[PDB]
Amino acid sequence: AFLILVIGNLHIPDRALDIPPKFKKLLSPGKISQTLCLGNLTDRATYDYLRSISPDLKIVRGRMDVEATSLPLMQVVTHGSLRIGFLEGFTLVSEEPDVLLAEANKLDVDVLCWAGGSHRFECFEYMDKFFVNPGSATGAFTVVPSFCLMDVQGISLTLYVYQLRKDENGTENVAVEKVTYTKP
Amino acid sequence: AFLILVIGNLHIPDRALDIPPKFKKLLSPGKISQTLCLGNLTDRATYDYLRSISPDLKIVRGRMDVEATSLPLMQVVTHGSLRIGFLEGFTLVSEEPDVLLAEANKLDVDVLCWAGGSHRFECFEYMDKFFVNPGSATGAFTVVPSFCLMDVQGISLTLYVYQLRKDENGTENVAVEKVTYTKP
Amino acid sequence: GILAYALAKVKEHANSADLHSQPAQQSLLSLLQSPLRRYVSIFTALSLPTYVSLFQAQTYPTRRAIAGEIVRTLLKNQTLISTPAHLENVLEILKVLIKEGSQMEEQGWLARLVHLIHSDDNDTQFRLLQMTRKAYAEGNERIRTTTPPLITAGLKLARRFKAREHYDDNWSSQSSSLFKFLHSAISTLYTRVNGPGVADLCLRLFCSCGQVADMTEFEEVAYEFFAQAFTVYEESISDSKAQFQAVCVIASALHRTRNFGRENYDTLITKCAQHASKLLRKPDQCRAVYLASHLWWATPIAARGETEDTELYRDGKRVLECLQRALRVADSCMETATSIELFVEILDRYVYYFDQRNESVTTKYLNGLIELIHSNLAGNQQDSASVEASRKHFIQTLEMIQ
Amino acid sequence: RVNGPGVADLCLRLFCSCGQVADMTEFEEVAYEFFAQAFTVYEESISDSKAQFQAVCVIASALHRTRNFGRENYDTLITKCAQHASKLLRKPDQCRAVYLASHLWWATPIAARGETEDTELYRDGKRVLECLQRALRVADSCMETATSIELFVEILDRYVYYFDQRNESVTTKYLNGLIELIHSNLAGNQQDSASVEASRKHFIQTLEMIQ
Repeated sequence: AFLILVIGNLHIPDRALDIPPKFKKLLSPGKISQTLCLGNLTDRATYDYLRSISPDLKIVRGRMDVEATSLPLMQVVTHGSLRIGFLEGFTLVSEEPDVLLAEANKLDVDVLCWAGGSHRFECFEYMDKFFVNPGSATGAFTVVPSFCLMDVQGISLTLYVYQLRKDENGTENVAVEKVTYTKP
Repeated sequence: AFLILVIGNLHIPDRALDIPPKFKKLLSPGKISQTLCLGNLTDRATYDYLRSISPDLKIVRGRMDVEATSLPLMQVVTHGSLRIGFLEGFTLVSEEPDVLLAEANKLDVDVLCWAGGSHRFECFEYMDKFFVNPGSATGAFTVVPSFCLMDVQGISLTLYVYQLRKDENGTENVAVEKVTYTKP
Repeated sequence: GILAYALAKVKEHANSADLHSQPAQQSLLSLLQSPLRRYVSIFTALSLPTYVSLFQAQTYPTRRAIAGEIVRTLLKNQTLISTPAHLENVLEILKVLIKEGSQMEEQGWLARLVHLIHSDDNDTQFRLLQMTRKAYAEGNERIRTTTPPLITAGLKLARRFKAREHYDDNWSSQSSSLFKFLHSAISTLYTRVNGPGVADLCLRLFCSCGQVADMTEFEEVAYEFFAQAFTVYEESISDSKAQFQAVCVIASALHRTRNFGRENYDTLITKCAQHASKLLRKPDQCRAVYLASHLWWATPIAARGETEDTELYRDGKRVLECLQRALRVADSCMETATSIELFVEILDRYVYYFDQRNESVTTKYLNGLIELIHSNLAGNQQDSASVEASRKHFIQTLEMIQ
Repeated sequence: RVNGPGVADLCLRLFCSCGQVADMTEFEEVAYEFFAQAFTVYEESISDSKAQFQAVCVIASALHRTRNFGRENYDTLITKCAQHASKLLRKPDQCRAVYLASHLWWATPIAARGETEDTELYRDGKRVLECLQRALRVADSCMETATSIELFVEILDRYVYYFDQRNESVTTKYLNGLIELIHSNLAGNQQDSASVEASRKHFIQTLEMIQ
């Protein structure tokens, strides 16, 4: 149903270069419902493109994203009544677990997507929460670009994380793992 | 002959308030030849007035003078071939003798008028040079306002320092002392 | 044989039907396309250079349109691969590029190049690198975005490079030069007074490189640069948001860097914090101030100095003082609501230090805080969504904190 | 009251007046914040070379009859003023000051003290020399010579000050290196200049002057 794309690490056409062809294939307009974007675009053309994906670019700047095309720093979104959070992660100064958990409260958010400094692309449940770097998602870096199509059901999110692995499959290889989530 | 007014400490109508009536009497236009001004005016009206004194406001800003009406920081003037220097003194960070002497060289100046921090109004010959705070000269402060009418003869200056002392003479009391000067 | 041999001949003869886009041009173009279109091996054609010289007599609009087209196609995917020559070619063309009408996918161009690079020697790049920087002198107007892919290209290479040295050990040289090169270029750049966002960008570049300098060794050169980086933070950043992002980088950038000691630091720390304490944006400000605790912190690697030479930033005093100052932000609140959300937050933080073996730290304040949150939380109330929320938060927390 | 050009300058001078008055009068407690604020003004919101020129002379100076903070406040602050100073980009002014920053620790005088500590001069060489070395770095990064020498001389004049200041730590080897260096450039290279005449007058003055 809901096709909420969750995506990390980019900097186009910078850390993430092209749009991987499968991404190029994948991402046609309006179709995707919501883009939850974890900043550092860097580019505007690409910004126009984020728009071009879906009917929503849901936006929150990064610390390797300057100025603002019009960027709104943090934004909380509700689907169901999961407050599904994103920021590029900038607000941090400490990647430590309790911090992640805390952070979720400060913003009134309960699922956290962030981008790391060694440009993390790692998510794990720790304290019932997922602290999520969907990180690399387009070819960015500190190889698995990943982003998720998500179906958020209430406070709970079920994520099928689609992972793109360069492999001797001679393709951008999609491996999907589903992880299911409940917000407290 | 030359009526070069040398004047220190002001800030009008600030530290120095009014123009002392004798100053008011004293200073009519064009008549005075050159004004060597040691900054912190503060005022422009008064700037127009400095102009109004003589045919020359010879100007060099102070550190209790902001922006610039048009102010030229330091200026060296020659009369005879005394390079007669003034600045408000701002360039300093150390009132120490050898510093004064040095300073004279750096700017290519050989007579130094400056304004102090405890708003000095003191001049003495030390190392053949006069390091000069004609300081208070209009009612300013850290009571003797003083300024000089000077006749510069070459490298040498003879100063008749006119000193204004409030006294039970019931006047702004003029005491003149002449000090004679040679630049090396 | 056409190209010079009719066509150049012609071209000197006729500047008498002449170009920009007229049908002669068109023809010239089409013709020009003709290889290309047929091609799979356009390269000998750039050795045809009647052609080349002939680019001059094209308009810039058309130079891009074909040449660009070529780039673009080659960007759709490149045909054939390298030799030295092609670097040249690249350049000939680059010369068409940097100027050749004016100071538009030059990004996309940037990208190919940026790609194309990794397989060969130090030098190629260098030649190029060099050329290109010089080539960057031609702008003043699209640029902000345009220098960085190169920055990255080098950076990546630079790590890839860091990832190879035992024959090269002249990384130092390369670097040195390069950083210098870069630096020099960089100093150039800011100074190319030109831009909004300059500060932000430059900085991010400082960061990238600077940090790279952290991981790679060369700290020597760092403080000046860094001192400069901060300056940018002070002068020439100017928006709350811009700042918001940027200081997160300063802090963070500092956070995976660790080079300076304490020495550099006492001066610097007091200052960042001061700037921080000279920011005037409250939500953000307290959270950070208490977060400044983490600067000395055992967690982690950031909390160290190699001027000293290795390990955590042991000792309580500043850490608490930071919390006390964060608390001062709290103190100077007056507006309560946010104060509590924060207090709680601080409390969450308190739980962190409970977990951090914050030894020096004594319960009396923790007690004073839990009590204080409660006192406000309960002790006063009015119409708010927030009152509902506060309970949800309270609930969450209590389960969470153990 | 966002309003104004000159705001920074003025406010500052007011900070100074009052702040200093606060120095002479006792109440230092409240000072650093204010001062920290004062500096901010110096960093953001001043913006002209001249404006700055006057203003930092005040910062330095204002600091110079104030003395309240210690070293504590200072290490952070000193590195910074100097840094701003080192982040100014106006050369004549910049070196002279940098070597002048020596006076911050200096036995001359009252300014060179801290009451966070509670009384007397800012004893110890290291920074003082480093300042001269950095001033020297400005010299180093000169490349444009002429002004470099006028300055070198000037530094030399300064050297004479420290000769007089019992700059104990300081050892002749640099003084020697400087007098020699001034001479080397002074003599060793020449071209059409008024300045070449002047340099002699200066040289003359100096030699008599220095004893």
